[PDB]
Amino acid sequence: DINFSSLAPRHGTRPFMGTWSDIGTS
Amino acid sequence: IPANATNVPISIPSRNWAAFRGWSFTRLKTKETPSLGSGFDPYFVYSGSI
Amino acid sequence: IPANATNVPISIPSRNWAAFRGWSFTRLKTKETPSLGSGFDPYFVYSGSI
Amino acid sequence: SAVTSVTQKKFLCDRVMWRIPFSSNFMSMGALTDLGQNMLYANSAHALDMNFEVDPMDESTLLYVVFEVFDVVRVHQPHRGVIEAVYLRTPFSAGNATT
Amino acid sequence: NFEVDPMDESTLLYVVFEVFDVVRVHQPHRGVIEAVYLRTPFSAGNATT
Amino acid sequence: EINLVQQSMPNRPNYIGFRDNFIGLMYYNSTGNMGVLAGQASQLNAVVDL
Amino acid sequence: EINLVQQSMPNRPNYIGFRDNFIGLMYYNSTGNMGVLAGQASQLNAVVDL
Repeated sequence: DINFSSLAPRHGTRPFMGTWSDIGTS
Repeated sequence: IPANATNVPISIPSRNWAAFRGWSFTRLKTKETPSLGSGFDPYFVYSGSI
Repeated sequence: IPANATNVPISIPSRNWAAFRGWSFTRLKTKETPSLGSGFDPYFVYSGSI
Repeated sequence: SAVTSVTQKKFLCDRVMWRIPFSSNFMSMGALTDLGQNMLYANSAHALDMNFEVDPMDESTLLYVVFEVFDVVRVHQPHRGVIEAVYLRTPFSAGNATT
Repeated sequence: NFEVDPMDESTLLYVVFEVFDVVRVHQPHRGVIEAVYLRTPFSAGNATT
Repeated sequence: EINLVQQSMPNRPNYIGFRDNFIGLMYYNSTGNMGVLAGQASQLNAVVDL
Repeated sequence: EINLVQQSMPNRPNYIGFRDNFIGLMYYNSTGNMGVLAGQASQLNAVVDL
């Protein structure tokens, strides 16, 4: 906005069966 | 800004102003501002907070 | 070329060499050549022919 | 035995730079303002100026004006041990690199 | 690889790789000028600052 | 006998030490003192400071 | 009496003039100092210096 900071192509995700981080790309 | 000046002249050429955002401004002191035009200034005699 | 070096290897990564023409080469002196790409070279203390 | 007296009143700001947006509403609605997109539409090249009134200083002083632009590097490596970066700044340039 | 005489002074090797530096300059309309620039085997743009 | 009467007061405090985040300990924005990040064997500079 | 036998010899010639064809009087091939030839309404250079 007033000073730049717009970035990020990210959301984050954790597959089910617990929270199990990394899906390793789909 | 000369010492005791109450007006500052600004000159900007004819330019396209596409994707221009605001303006920001502040006032400094000459002795507290080093010149970065060269890598050594023999006239920078200030070691305080710049 | 370091002082008194007898060989200087050149490496270049893979490149498409479409529309290339001959190499040309010559030897200069470090003190007699100013740095290019940067305005003002402070270490250039020579004024003879460049 | 209080004497007759008049108010003096003032403010301070420290660590602040004044901000005048370039918006019709004077407020952000995105980093690329709506008046940066109306000079895309048409431009004849306009020339800017300002005046400023600054209080007297016995000391020599400077004015520092920042003109808020976009400075964006796009940077890419196409092959091993190769880096290439294009540098694009928008309304100002002043002999901007790699244009 | 190159081989040269020793010299007490530090020296540089200046190699001109010959290419095509070629520009095409168009004016479509009044007060409009633009160009597309191409360098062939060495990179055509972005490149060195 | 009159140098019995003297006075002494402290010297002014002066704290010296490095800048806010090591401000101006690397040349930034100074031409002829520019940084370089380039391929080793491709030598395409990719730092430009204005 | 022994400064009667001082001897002198000319200072070396040293011709200073401007460069060969005004070499290095303008910035060429230097980013951050490069020229502009651009329509005054679009700000797109037709100058690319590397």
